[PDB]
This record gives sequence, structure tokens and C-alpha cells, in this order.
Amino acid sequence: GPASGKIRAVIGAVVDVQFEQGELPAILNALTIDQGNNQKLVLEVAQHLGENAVRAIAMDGTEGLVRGQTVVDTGAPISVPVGRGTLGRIINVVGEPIDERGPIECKQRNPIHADPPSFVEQSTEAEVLETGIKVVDLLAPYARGGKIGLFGGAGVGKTVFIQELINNIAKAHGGFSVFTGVGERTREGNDLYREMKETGVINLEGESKVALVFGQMNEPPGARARVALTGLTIAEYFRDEEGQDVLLFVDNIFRFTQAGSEVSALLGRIPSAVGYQPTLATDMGLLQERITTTRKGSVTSVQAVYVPADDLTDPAPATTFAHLDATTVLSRGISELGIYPAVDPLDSKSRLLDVSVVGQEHYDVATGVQQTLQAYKSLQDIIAILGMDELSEQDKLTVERARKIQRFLSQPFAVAEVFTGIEGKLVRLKDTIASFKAVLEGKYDHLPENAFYMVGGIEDVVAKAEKIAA
Amino acid sequence: PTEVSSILESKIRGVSDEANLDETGRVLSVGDGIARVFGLNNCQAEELVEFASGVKGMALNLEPGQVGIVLFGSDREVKEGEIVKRTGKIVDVPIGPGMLGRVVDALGNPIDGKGPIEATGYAIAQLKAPGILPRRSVFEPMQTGLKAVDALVPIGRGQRELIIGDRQTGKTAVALDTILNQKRWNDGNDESKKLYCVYVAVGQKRSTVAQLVQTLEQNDAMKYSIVVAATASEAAPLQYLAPFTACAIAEWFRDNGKHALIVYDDLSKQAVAYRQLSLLLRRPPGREAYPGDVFYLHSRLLERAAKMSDANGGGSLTALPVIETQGGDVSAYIPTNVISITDGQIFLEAELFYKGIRPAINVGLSVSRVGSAAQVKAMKQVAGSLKLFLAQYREVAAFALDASTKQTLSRGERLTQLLKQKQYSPQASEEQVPVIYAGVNGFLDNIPIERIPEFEEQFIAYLKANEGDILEAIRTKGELSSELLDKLKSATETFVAT
Amino acid sequence: RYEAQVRQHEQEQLASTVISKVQSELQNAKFQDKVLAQAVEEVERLFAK
Amino acid sequence: IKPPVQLFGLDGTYATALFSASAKDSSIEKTFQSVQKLSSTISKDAKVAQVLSNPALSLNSRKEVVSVLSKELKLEPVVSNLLTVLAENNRLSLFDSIAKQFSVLNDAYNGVVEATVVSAKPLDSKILNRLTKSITNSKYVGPGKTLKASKVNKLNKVLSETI
Ligand SMILES: Nc1ncnc2c1ncn2[C@@H]1O[C@H](COP(=O)(O)OP(=O)(O)O)[C@@H](O)[C@H]1O
Ligand SMILES: Nc1ncnc2c1ncn2[C@@H]1O[C@H](COP(=O)(O)OP(=O)(O)O)[C@@H](O)[C@H]1O
Ligand SMILES: [Mg+2]
Ligand SMILES: [Mg+2]
Repeated sequence: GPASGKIRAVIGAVVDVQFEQGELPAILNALTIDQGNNQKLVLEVAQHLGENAVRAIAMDGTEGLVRGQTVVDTGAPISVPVGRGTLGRIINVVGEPIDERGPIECKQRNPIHADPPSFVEQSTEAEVLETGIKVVDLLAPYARGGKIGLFGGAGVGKTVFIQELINNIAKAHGGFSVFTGVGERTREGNDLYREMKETGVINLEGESKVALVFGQMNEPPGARARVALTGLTIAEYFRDEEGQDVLLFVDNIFRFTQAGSEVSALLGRIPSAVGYQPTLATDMGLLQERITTTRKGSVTSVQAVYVPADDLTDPAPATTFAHLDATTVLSRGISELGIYPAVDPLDSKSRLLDVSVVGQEHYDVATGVQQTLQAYKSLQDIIAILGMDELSEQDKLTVERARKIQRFLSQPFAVAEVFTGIEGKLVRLKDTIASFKAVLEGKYDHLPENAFYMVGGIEDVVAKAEKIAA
Repeated sequence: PTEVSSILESKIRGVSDEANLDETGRVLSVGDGIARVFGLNNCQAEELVEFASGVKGMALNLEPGQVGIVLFGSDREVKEGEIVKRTGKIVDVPIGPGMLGRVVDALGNPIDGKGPIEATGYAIAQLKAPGILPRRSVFEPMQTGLKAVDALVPIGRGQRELIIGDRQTGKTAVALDTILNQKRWNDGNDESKKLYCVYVAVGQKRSTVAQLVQTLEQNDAMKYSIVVAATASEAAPLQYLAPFTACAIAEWFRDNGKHALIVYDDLSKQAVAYRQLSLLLRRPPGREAYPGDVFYLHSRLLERAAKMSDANGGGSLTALPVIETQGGDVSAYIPTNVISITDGQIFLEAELFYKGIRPAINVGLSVSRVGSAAQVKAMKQVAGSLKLFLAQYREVAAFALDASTKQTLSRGERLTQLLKQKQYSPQASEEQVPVIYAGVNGFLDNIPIERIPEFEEQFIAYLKANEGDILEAIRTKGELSSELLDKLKSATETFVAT
Repeated sequence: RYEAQVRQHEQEQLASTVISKVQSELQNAKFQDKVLAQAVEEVERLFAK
Repeated sequence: IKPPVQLFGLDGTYATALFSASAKDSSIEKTFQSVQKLSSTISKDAKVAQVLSNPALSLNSRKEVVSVLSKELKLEPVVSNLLTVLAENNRLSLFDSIAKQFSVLNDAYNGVVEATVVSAKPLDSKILNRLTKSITNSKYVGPGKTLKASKVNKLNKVLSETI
């Protein structure tokens, strides 16, 4: 027989299990509870209160459990299916399929709780990844095999930025994908599975190359915090045991830290800053270090962070900026003007923005475009109060070039064709560097400011100015 | 009829026959909306309880030797040493088709004096939302009646459209006009076009809930609409559970083959009631004195209002949450949590509401995610680039005489005045398609600015007697081809010159 | 409205007189109420055994 | 050995911890009479209760020095170890809670309760409570029962609220 326990306390997601025998369960142990729906339950051990009693965290709803229920221990952690059998199926936090397509016939089942890579097994690189956007291929360029962060507020453009990059980079990457959504919406999960099947990403009757992991905000706090560990276990097996460049897509990454803060008050831990948990830097660093590039394979992490009430100085937004190679902050002020998207050039930064990786031509164009936008933003107090006529001769030419350069970097994505009405433009890396250098030298000063808004490179800006003047 | 009091006394004589089997025990302490009950070993988590005076309770935390019961009433109905009573079930409420036409409360009891409610079942308040296999895309159109809501950010069956804004701006007025405009489809025989309203007044006053129910009954709109009364004079547990109880009653129609429309007015009042019970239980306060589970309470109740597929019945549930902003602060803790879970929002600015633009719907802030495909084809074809032309005309008029700027200012002023309707004056899809086609084609530029209200009433009355074939074809078919577009342009040009 | 108010006032006045007569009968040492209360407790415990 | 009686968890764990070591070699009957003598000579006496509320003492009359407060009273077996643990942990103020929890363990495994109405029940010591409650309710209703209630008050309040 296995190790059976008795439920002694139950307050929300926390359920203290009192074991009658001396062989108590360890930390991060999967506990099963018998119910009456052919599904049982799932519970993960957190800490031990003593006196033959350990406080566990349930991964589902604890409504209906009485004092003294049987809680059997599985002897290990929450295992999930890994390998090629998880491609195309919708798995959950416990590894069970939710796509109504039978069980996942996997050979091995790895646990969700595992250690990350050491210092001798790491592998750093400097390979640039072309995304197609004009504001991302010149300002903050992404790195292949690193961690990308798409920070932003509510209604800025966090969900649309991850969908446009997956339809132009993950479709021709060669390796398998891993779209593990944590804290998403109910309508976002059904719309992402139907769009990938019609484009050739998730084939139900053929070969697939994208792992889907369920876990929206409609579940409890235990399923949302454990959704990031289940999706990362399937992507780590394809890069270590198989050696493939996996692509981890988390939406959103801020839901992992917010789910653990609601259950930290019932476990005995004291509150931290802004009512958060005390182990904020320890829980976020254990999961972000395992989604890196090793010597056996790479892992391009493309997660998205959510700003709390439009604040970048929070405990869940500032702690995730030190574990990402490239950041993409989305300000709420530029989204109401007409920028698609609201890519802030003064806040987005990356480690690949140098002259030794992008060349001497791309490094000079990035420094010149950022210097013109910083001069116009610092002088905004005089243009909004006194007006634009209070400037001199040198400040008047810099204000006109800064407005046209900000609208030229906002290109219309292919996924946002129903909200904008224009077609999708995918500018290359060589075409975006040549168009920004010609506008800053004085070759496009006679054109209007509306000819570069929602366009492509230098070819689309000349065709839009001739049609508006006819 | 022939001594009606004798029939109720004979049926209520024998009922209490088996109610002495231990079950719950007694209590120990009570205070701050809680009751520390000592005992009840067979009571499950989140189960309904009953005190000795008749007050209901909910056992939240159950530790060893004690059980934290949250009272849903006043603290004067529970004392030290009083016996409790376990119900045996969880926090459920009544649902079914018999609740249409009565004003219920938070626990499902009637407060209108119409007697008992003929419920067909019992659904729990804390129900899980559907997955990605039992959901479908929003394709049905939800007519609200307003000309500035049906053409800009339209709503659909199964989507969640928020209604942010400040006080006295048009938050509660937008939800009342959409429920009264469904009388043209619910009074007929089309069951797929009908939509049952579900007004959940949480946080409102006692006099405001009684005046709103009397206005809907006089216009034949309270016969198929559920009213959830939840004033601020009750306990903190009754107002916080008003959102979960109202969603369980409206979910029965979506799971059988009907459409539902829930209006949670307001979303800001429900967040203040949930924080009062958590602060008294010694919890951790985060931003704006809120607990860690503040975002999970609003995201779980809004995820259940989705559109089912054809294998689940084909129904849908619409959610209309009203957010009360404090001075237009849309970047707050309760403002950013409701906008990140809903598919679109309707911002109500207080600057345009005091100038006469009713309702003040900002074109540059309010948008709809699943509103383009879930709209009528006749209204979308006549309003070509209506959302893009309305946002660009407001920015050019605030900074202003050239030749190009004079054409956009004259056309933008006539379209904003014609789309502004009065209170309790909803229009259909056929009448709003003829008024929006004249302002976008240049047929209303020759009229004056003060004659914008007179031109809308004259064009609607002349198109229902001299051209009845064009108005009936736009509502039955829902689109306009080549023959329907040429007949509408000839009738609008001849009536504008006379 | 006058007919409904007269019917509600007559039903409320008749219910108040019947409630006062039931309370006065129990305070007059009713021998039948004491014997019926003890026999109902023994029959209810035997049905659940 | 832990019996299924719960009895709180923190304050009620004082008597439950000492009941495991005292339930060996038949040492449970002598603990009932010895616990009643310690509470009857510190409550209705007003002589030895001078250090019941004061926080002084600190090993002066509580432990060590006893003689007449242990040997002359009714303590010789495991009764002296129960008072020494409450003096070092500052638990001598709640002597009535430790003695009341010891009598509830013997009345649960070797007796019964479940009071119906009026006064107390019968508290049988047979086996199950199904055949013991039916044979004791008929013999107690006829003998005595002055009836000087709960079921008559609940039925009268339901008829007046529906008027
Ligand atoms: N390239 C774009 N062009 C126009 N609108 C966009 C673009 N990208 C995003 N949006 C708008 O931003 C909104 C984002 O909504 P949502 O995903 O709910 O919030 P968040 O992006 O904060 O998660 C969408 O309604 C969409 O209309
Ligand atoms: N179409 C309209 N025409 C005229 N007045 C309106 C219109 N819509 C709303 N109002 C006014 O706006 C007010 C809104 O009041 P209330 O609902 O209490 O505040 P809120 O709308 O912020 O919830 C009403 O008193 C009503 O007179
Ligand atoms: Mg999103
Ligand atoms: Mg209102």
C-alpha cells in the first residue's frame, strides 16, 4: 500500500494533510485525493508544519472536501508527457489531455519540478533573430536562443505582439514550438488552436510541431502557478535528449508570480512589497534559468510580461528584467496616438545592439534615430505650453524628423488586419536600415508625416505620398 | 377563491418530521462579519450553513477544532453559544425559466412580493468556466439600440464588453438601453434572436433599484429579464456573491439553446465588498488595499460568459460590466484588471457628457475585439471607415481655415449629432442603416447644425411609408447588394431637397 | 385597492387573535401537550436507528 | 496512540499527550480520582491560590518543594509529572481545562452522550447508539418528565411570519 494521509485543515487552495505514519511526504510531492467524478484531484506539497502534518497546495478546486478525507501520495512530483506525442495536443497542468483526442501515448513522463543548467553546461551566443518589424530589427534586436520579454500594460499590445511573431518566425524555424499559456483568457485559448490548424502548425491527422498547454485564469491558484512548470518540461526534453531549437511562448509570464502571492498568505509566509510573497526572486529565478540555451540545444523564450496598473517599478515587473536578453516595453501613452504597435524606443533595450553583431552600418543608424527622439521628448514641456514657434532653427528641423521616424517604425502586422484594415507588411533587416538612414540625411524631408504612418520600408513611403497628392 | 387562507394552512401543517440528527453543533465567537463555529466535522469546504436566528453562513476555512463561517447578514443575529445548522450542500442559488419576471436577491429569495419562484434546478455559484473544446467564435449580433454603439464598437453574443467611465457619464444608461431594445425579437417566435437580460444591481442604493424596475415594466421589458437586487445596506458577503449568483442563473439558458445578457453594475462596487471581508480575516493588503486574489475574482466570473459550440446547445452569454473610474483614471488596480480579461471596453468620458453628446463614447479609446465579425452586414457596409474618421476628426478640431480641414469638420459635426440619441429611445437595424449612410456620403453637409435632430425624425418617417420595400429588406436579409444600394441613394437625395 | 386593504387588515387581525389564544392555552398547564411532546421524541429516534 | 476525539489542537493537547503514556498496565482508573483533588484544593479554599495569577514564583512553591502538595495529597504514580510541565511552561493558571479534558476521553470510548431535550440523556455503555437510544427513550419518558418547549416555539413563529 502507498502512503495515505488525512486532511486536517482546508482554507482555499491550501490543504494541510496529516499523515498517520512516520513516513511523511517530501516537498513538491504530488498528492491524490479520492472524490466522485472519475478524475480524483491533484495536490502539491509546499512545506511541513510539523507534528506529522504537511501543508499542501491543491491544483484544483477544494470545494467539497471534509475534515478527514483520504489523501494518497504518489511518491514523486507532478509528472507530464514529454516527447513527440505532446505536439498538437492540448495538455493541462497535470499532464492530462484537454483536447478530447484520447490519452497522450508517451514513452517517458518527466516531472515538472527539475533543476536548471549549471555554469559548465551553459552556452552563450550572439545570433540575431529577424522578426520582421521595423521597430524591433533596428532598436532592440532579439537574440536566437535567449529570453525575450514583451512588457506592457492592459490594452497596450502584449497579446498581439506574440501572435504576430509566431506567424513569421516559428512557421519556418525547423524545430518544435511550445505555446504554454498561463493566466490567459477563455476566448484566447480556443482562437489560437483554430488558427494554427488552418496554417499548418498543429495537424490533428498528420505531423505537428507545436505543444499547447492549457491554463487560463478560470482555474484556481494552484493550477495557474504550476502551468509554467508543465510547459517548460516538454520544451527542455526536445533540446537536451533530442537537441532541437525549441521555442517557448508564454502568455503571460506575469501570471506565475501573481498566482503564488494569493496563496502565500495562507502558508504562513509574511507579505513583501505591494502585498507580494517574500520568495519573489527565488521562485522567478528557478524557472527562468531552466529556459536557456545549453550545449545540447537552444531555447528561444518569447514570454510577455504584464505591467501592474501601468507601473514598471512593481515587484513582478522589475524582477523579470534581469533574466531577459531583449526587452520590448509597450507604453500606454503611445498606443492612443496611432502607433501600431506602441514600441517605445527610449525603454526597449537588448544585448545584441552593438557594432560587432549588427555591423557598423546598423550601429550608426540605431544611435542616430534614438538621439533625435530623446531631444524631442525632453523639449515637450515647451512645445505643449509655449508652442512649436518658440524653438530655434536647429530645434525646428529635429522636431519634424522625430515625428516621421516614430510613425515609420510602426508597421501593420498580419494578425491585426481586421482591426486596422491595411495589409500585413514584413520588412527585412537590410531594408529597414537603409530606409532609416535616408530619412535622417535629408532625402525625405519634403514628404508628409502621414505618408510614413503604417507602411513598410522606403518603397512603401514613396508610393503613399504620390497617391495622397493626386 | 372560497377561503384561500384555508388551503395554505392545511399544506403547511405537516412538514417538520425529521430534523434531529446532530449535524452541526454550536458556535464560539462572532464578529467582523465572521462566526467561529466550534464543531461540524462533517461540514465540507464552502458549504452553506444556518444560524439559530435564521441567518445564513458559509464555512470558508475549516481548521482543527474550529471552522470559520462567514455570515451573510447582520452581526446581531449570531451570539456566543448559539446552535448552528448544516445545510449539507454548497453555496447554490435557484435557476431556470421560472425566474423571469421577479426580483431576486443574492441567495435567490424573492423580494418583490410575487410569491415563490418556480425553479427547475439548483446551480452552484462557484462554477468553472468552459474549456477550448466547448467554445466557439462569436458570430451572432447584439443590437443595443444606440447609433453610436452599433456602428463603432458593436457587441456580440458570447463576448465581454466593459463599460468604463466616471460618475454621471453614461455607464448605467448604456446597459439599460440594450435590454429594452430586445423587445422586437423576444416578443416574436424567433428563439435564436431573443436575448434574456440579467441586471445585477450591486452596490446601488435602495431607491435606485426600485425606480429602475418600474421603468422597464411599463415598456414591456421586465417579463423576460432577471433582476438581482444587492444594495449596500446589507452585509459584505451578500454584495460580493451577487456576481457569482447572477452568472449561475443566466448559464442555464446558454447550456440549453438560448442567448443571455448579464449586466454587472457595477464592477467597482463588487471589488470594495470583497476587500471588506478579507481585511477583517487578517490577510495581506497589496495595491489599493486589496488582497492577492482580487484579480482572480473578476477573471473567473467573466470567463464563464462565452459562446458555446453546436455540440453544447448553441447558446451564448454576454457580459456587460460597468467600471466606475475615479476622475478618468483608467490605469488603476481595478481598472486594469477588468480591461485585461474582457474583449473590448466602452470608455465614457466626463468631458463630452456635459456638452450634450449623449452618450459620450470616445472613438479613440473604445474598441471591440470580436465586434467586426459579430455585426450586421447592412450597417457595416453603409458605415465605411466610420471608426477611423471619427477619431481623426476629434484631434483636428481641438487644434483649430484650410480647404481640406473645412470638409472634415463639417462632416464630422453632423455625424456626431445624428448618432446621439435620447434616453429610452432605441432604434432598430433598418432605421440606423439609413441615417448612417446619409452622413457618410455627404447628404447631410448642406443641412444646418441645429437641424440635425429634425433631419433624423423626418427621414425615418418618410422611409417607412414611401419606401417600405427598402426598409424591410435590410432587416430580413441583413445586407445590401447592388439593387439595395442604388435605391437608398435615390430616396435620400430626393428627400433632402424638400 | 380598498378591497385588498380591507382583506389584508381582516386577515392580519384574525391572525393576531389566534396567536394570542394559542399562547394562553399553553400557559394553563395543558396535560395533553406534555404527553404528546414526550412520545414524539421516542418515535423520531427509533426511525433513524 | 491517538484517539479520534479531536478536542481542539493547541489548548486541548495537554491532556491528550499524557493519556498515551498513562494508558499502559491499567493506569487510567487511578488518574480520574487524582485529577479531581488537585483542582478542589486550589479553587474553593482561598489559601493555596496565591500564585495562580501572579507571574512571580519561579520555582519556589510550584515545583521541587512540594511534600505536602504531592505526597500528602493524592499523587504517587504519574500524577506528579502533570504538574511539573505546567509550572515550567507557565500553564498553572488554566488547571480547570486540563482536568476537564481527561474525563471526556473515558466517556467517549466507554460511554455515550447526545442529549435529546429537557435534561440529560442516559449515557449508555453498550455498543452502538441505535439500539441504546430506542430502549432508553421509552423508559425515561414515562418516569419523571415534569416538562417545565423547543418544538412548540419553532412552529408558532412560522405561522405568524406568513400572516
Ligand atoms: N498592430 C495593431 N494595430 C491596431 N490595433 C492593435 C494592434 N495591436 C494591438 N492592437 C489592439 O490592442 C488591443 C489589445 O487587447 P488585449 O490583448 O485584450 O490587451 P493586451 O494587449 O494588454 O493583452 C486589441 O483590442 C487590438 O485592437
Ligand atoms: N441619451 C441621454 N440623453 C439625456 N440624458 C442622458 C442620456 N443618457 C444618460 N443621461 C443622463 O445621465 C445620467 C446617468 O446617471 P447614473 O446612471 O446615475 O450615472 P452613471 O451613468 O455614471 O451610472 C442620468 O441621470 C441621465 O439623465
Ligand atoms: Mg493578452
Ligand atoms: Mg450606474
